[PDB]
Amino acid sequence: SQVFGVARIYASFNDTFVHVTDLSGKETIARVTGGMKVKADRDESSPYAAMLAAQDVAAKCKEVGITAVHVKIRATGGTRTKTPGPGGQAALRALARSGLRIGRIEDVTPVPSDSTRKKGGRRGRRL
Amino acid sequence: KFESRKIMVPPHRMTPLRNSWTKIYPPLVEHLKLQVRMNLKTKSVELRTNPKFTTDPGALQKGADFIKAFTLGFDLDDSIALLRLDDLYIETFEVKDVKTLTGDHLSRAIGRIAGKDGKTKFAIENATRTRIVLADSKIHILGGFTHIRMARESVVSLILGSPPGKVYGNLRTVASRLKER
Amino acid sequence: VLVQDLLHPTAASEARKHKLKTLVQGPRSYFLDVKCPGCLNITTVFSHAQTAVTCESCSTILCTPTGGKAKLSEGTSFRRK
Amino acid sequence: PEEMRKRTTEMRLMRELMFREERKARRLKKIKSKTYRKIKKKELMKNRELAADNEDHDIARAKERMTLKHKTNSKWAKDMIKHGMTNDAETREEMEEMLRQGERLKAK
Amino acid sequence: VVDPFTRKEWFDIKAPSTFENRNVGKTLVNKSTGLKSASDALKGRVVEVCLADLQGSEDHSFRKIKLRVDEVQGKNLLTNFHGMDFTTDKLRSMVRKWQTLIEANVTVKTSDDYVLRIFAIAFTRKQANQVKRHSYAQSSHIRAIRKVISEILTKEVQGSTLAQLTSKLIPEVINKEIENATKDIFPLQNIHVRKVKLLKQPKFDVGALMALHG
RNA sequence: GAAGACUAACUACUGCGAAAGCAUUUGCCAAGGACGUUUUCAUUAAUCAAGAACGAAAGUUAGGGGAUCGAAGAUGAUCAGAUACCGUCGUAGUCUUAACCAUAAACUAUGCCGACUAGGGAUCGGGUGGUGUUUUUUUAAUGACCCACUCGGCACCUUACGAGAAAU
RNA sequence: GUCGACGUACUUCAUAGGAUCA
Ligand SMILES: [Mg+2]
Ligand SMILES: [Mg+2]
Ligand SMILES: [Mg+2]
Ligand SMILES: [Mg+2]
Ligand SMILES: [Mg+2]
Ligand SMILES: [Mg+2]
Ligand SMILES: [Mg+2]
Ligand SMILES: [Mg+2]
Repeated sequence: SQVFGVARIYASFNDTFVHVTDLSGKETIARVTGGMKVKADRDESSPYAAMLAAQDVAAKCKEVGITAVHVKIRATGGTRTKTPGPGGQAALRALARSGLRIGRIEDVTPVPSDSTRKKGGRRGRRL
Repeated sequence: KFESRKIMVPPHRMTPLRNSWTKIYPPLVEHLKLQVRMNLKTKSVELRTNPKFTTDPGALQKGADFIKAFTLGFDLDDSIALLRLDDLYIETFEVKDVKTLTGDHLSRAIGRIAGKDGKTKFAIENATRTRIVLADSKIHILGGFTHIRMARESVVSLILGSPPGKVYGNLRTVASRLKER
Repeated sequence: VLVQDLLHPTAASEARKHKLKTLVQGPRSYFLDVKCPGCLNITTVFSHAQTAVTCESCSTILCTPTGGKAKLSEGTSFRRK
Repeated sequence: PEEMRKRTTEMRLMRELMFREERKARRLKKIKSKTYRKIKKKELMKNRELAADNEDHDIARAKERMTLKHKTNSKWAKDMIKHGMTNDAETREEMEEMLRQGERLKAK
Repeated sequence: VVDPFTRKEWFDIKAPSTFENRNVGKTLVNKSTGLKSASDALKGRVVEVCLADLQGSEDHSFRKIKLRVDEVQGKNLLTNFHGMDFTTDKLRSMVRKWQTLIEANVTVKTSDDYVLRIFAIAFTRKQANQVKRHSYAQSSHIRAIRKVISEILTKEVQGSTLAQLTSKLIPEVINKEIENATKDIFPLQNIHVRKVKLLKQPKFDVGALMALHG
């Protein structure tokens, strides 16, 4: 009946990658970033850029055979933030509003059983 | 086109869910054409779009965003604002994700973010048109993308050490250059 | 009641205080007398034992040590001395 | 019965009320920082006055004249004055506060 | 200059015997050229299926399964069992304040000699007239529970091959055995096994694999 | 797959240690406080110039290791404002064995031992009591809770009869 | 050498508070 693929949404400060692969993970069918869809560098990570990214991927994969996706959304993780920002959820919203069928949303950020140092020093990084 | 979500409920927000349920299932059912069901035998809300009634494909994720924003700690009306508009996102971060603090230092950091009688928190919300809930250490911000980057930059300038008077002053400057645009 | 006699405290009061803090201090254990079923003869056993007291003739066990009062083995009869 | 389960949920909610209040009071007990305690005392005296007989005043004046406790022959004040330490205006704030409190008592 | 989805050919992943919905889904390879035949490019993939979508259930909405492709025949490719896991959101929602967390693992070799390492989690609970609010254990209980859990996992793995262990993991029998054998020590809600992962697959033995989908 | 650090959530400034400090499992080694005691010795004690053991982080000597972060250094930008003064590579270090060094807001800005002085609710450890609840084996018995008590800890509330100029 | 670290000697900066009246 249906054909399923996975949509991996990396949602960093400074981009959002919408990847769509198979179940297996290896073969990829559609990568777009957010950076391909706005040529201003202000706002590679802006929600609007993410929306355009996701619409392009949904179109391209609908032109293959693939009608439903499970989504795996992740922030940077590691020793940085661990929760998807706005770029990932804008991509998710604009992916559900696309005629794809979505099942089984989850969230796989890498989370350490405590790990190495964090960039920045004794006084914290960003302000 | 029959489709679902299911989102879990942590226990400190399970009393206010079964305490404000009466205002939640209506603007999920008629206005959205969406079929709620709350499981208790796994403590979780479940939603399903039924193929007959529904029109907007974004209804299912609209409702899931609404309930989840109620889950993270935001009051009912604010989550309703997440249900209505199309420009509302949440950004969550920590206190150990800016500067590694622990011991008493961390409880004093939350004291500077929250201010006495909530004042400092409210100032950041009122001059940025966002809504902040400040959990154990994790801090959650609701608004539109540019506004939450303004409020994130003030909160992070408060974690790292800057006093609160400086952030009122810089906040009202931000309010000036926000309200004109 | 700020005159209840320190020289005559009611036995409930002296019964709940620590053993070193009653008016004239004294022990709170007792010696209890024990018969194992198999023999007839009896032996005296401290209530708070620290040695597993083998019966004398039918030499098995009568009590096991605990952190406090001894745990009497269930196949036993006893009478407080 | 089942009314026991009602009793247990009542004692549960009392215990967690007790624990939240005790956690708050611990964290506040550690903050000694004389501006923070000074602010809390100021707005307390304001709320005390808003929200919430001569004989008590005459006993208080009598004890104050018997004792003369609020003049600069006291150990703290004579220490501060005699070692030029009250020219800094904060400890002069404190010393004047002592003196006016004593002057409130001696008024008739 | 390519448009790569002109040449890739779909295949379909079939679950093993010990599951209800044996069909799983499709996957892409490349066309089977001479000089890089396709079949030698399928034979190591692992696939993640959430076993609700593999057993029709819905209280199995956590517990992803990893299935590994090992054989291929005529646009069917037959799989195996690679490991099992929880979804990270259930696991984040069990772990709460004012209670203690007991965890245990073990390394164990099965009947068919698959060496595998298997995890286990458990949490204490407030017995239903407890008033005091936390109920931690006393850490000389926790070593008793850890030893009990480890003895039961060791015993109950290696009296089974792999298929039997798999179908002792689906109806969650190990949970009930842990629960019964560990309630004179301490109350202990929420027992699970939360992970199992292979470390040494022995040697191929086509007979077992084609005995599953036989 | 390799490597070297680190032990998140649970996690409570509650627990332990003379302090510095200590958070994955399992075993081995030796040690420790409190409790219980109708055991034992019988003043063996308290505080201590000299003298001695230990003493975070940084730092030196000689080997090992060198993943991450990174004093110095080198470079990119120096775009009104920097409000939003940083990017990139990184030697020493960070880790460890054997010797050095002997300092911290080493904090309770508070010497140690002994006595007395008030009311309460909680929590950690030990003990005593209970025809209380569950864990039933089939009724026990432990274990887990509940209630009362008691010794010994870390803290909290309310009042002083008291103390202070006041915070307390 | 209008040199540094000390050791002596000295100088200087921080004083008004309440009440009534205008
Ligand atoms: Mg000396
Ligand atoms: Mg050192
Ligand atoms: Mg070093
Ligand atoms: Mg070296
Ligand atoms: Mg670097
Ligand atoms: Mg030394
Ligand atoms: Mg310290
Ligand atoms: Mg010193």
